[PDB]
Amino acid sequence: GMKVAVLGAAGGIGQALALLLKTQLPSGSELSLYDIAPVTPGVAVDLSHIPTAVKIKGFSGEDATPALEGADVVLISAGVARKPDLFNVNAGIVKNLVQQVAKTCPKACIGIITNPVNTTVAIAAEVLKKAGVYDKNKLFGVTTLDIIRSNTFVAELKGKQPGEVEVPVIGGHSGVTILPLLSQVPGVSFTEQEVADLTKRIQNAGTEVVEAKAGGGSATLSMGQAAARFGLSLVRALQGEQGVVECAYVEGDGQYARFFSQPLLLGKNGVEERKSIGTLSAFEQNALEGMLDTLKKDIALGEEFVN
Amino acid sequence: GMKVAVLGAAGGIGQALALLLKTQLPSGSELSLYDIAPVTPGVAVDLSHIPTAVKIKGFSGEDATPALEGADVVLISAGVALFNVNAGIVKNLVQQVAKTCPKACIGIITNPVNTTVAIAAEVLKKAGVYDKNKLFGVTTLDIIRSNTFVAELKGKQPGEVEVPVIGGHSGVTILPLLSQVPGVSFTEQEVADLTKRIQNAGTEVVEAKAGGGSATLSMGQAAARFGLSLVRALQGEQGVVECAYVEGDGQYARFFSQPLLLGKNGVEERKSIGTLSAFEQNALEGMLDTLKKDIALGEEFVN
Repeated sequence: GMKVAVLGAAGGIGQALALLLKTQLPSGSELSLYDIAPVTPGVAVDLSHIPTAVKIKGFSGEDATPALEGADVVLISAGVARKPDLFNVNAGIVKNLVQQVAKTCPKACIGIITNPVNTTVAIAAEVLKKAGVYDKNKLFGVTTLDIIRSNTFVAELKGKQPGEVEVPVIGGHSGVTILPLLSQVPGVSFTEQEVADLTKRIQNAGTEVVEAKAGGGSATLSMGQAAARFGLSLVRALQGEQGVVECAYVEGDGQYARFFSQPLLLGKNGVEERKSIGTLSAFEQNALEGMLDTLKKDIALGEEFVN
Repeated sequence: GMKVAVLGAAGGIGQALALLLKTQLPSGSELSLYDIAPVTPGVAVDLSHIPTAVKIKGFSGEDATPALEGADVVLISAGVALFNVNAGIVKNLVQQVAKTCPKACIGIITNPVNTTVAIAAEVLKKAGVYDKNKLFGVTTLDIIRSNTFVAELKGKQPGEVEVPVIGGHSGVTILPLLSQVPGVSFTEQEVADLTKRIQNAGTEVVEAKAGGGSATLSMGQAAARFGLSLVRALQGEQGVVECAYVEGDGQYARFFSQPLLLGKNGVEERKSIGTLSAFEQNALEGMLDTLKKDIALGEEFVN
């Protein structure tokens, strides 16, 4: 059966992700949880009492190898969560875990959730290259939280059903690199003021969470849901479902930057097709040009950490 | 347009329950979160970014009223996941239910359920609003554990196994009716071993967590299953059956968990526990005194 490993499973994001995967992965799947914290085997035992046909086991300590054996998908959510310096703490965590993936399940698809995604995916790529196992079609920066936020905010503004709205989001995963393509939402039109306001809201949405928590936490549950949506889409594609499309941050043709988020057709090899970003409005063209320097610097930060 | 209030929403159980309800309640539902923890408004904002047609708002401070206004279902998962701590919390919150949404269905998740449901009933009776068809001790975790363990032992698909569980929610008061699992027979030894495992399954989790926590995610899932079943029945679905701990006819104890047909006013019919095996009959007789003491503890706390 299809095996998914979650590295970082003891944190708030990882536990939410693990709950959603235990309850939504296809029958016959396997789920392995890993984190440093010794609670992790018991997080898995907790989830193992839920009557779905998903086998689940958990592991703790310094070695992620037993969770990674036979993994088809590896989701990495370890490290410090973003609360809108992060590179300073998470860079080594990502490098250590991707080194273990490269040794144990180098053919797995790898979803990097750990932030800053724009940089940590570049770290992962250079680690995999140094190990001689890098497959650009199998390494993803998980940007899905930007998409599900965009869907929610567009649906609310325009009175649509939220589950029926799908906004393409391109670029990167932080600040001005997040570009929602509002001009492409079918059946919906936006004034230029609505576009500027919605784009700013999407680019700063995590601050709504932090402020409403009075500084006491981050957006853990919606990040778990976004990561679960991405992981479940990847599993559906790896099992042969057709037409599975997700935006994610991947190494592409390099037209805008070495790594860039765009709509992807997924398949049994990971990325099946990098789809065109399409026709952009004047606002979107300016936003795209405006964040290229930032995105390239984010990428170089990760490349230079390894090399 | 059903509205569900979760009291205790900032804890581990509450956040898992809230995530599952935000993603699974019918389109057009409303979800309110309340917890004295100051993070709670932001737990709701976090969940509000998920694109489902479920309006969600969170509330803190001492006043649960804004979360309870218009609520059709109130799930209480507040407190420590001990008795004197949780007893006062349940009394406080059920008082607020009594004053704000006295016709809501109330699901008590806060443990010890055998006792905290009795506290809730006595609070509601004092306020003059009690409806024994609308107060439930949520025992669903015992059922989904039983389903998991039976399916593994017998090589069944876990989602196709449903085990009735009767009695109470702790220790020897948990009685899984393995004799009633359709298409499956168990040896005497299998019954003994499965019953012991089900009665002590929480300790499995505590020990595997190296003493660093309790069952939170499976309790969230069990509470979500119960809450979603209740919402379905309140919206007119026929044939929705769940085991839960309720004030019934008193044949065995004042409060007792048995299969319930749910409906538009909460309990529609308290179903018979059926025919019991010799093992099940002895287990039922053996825990009645414990269950009655659990109930009296809750009654005395209020009275």
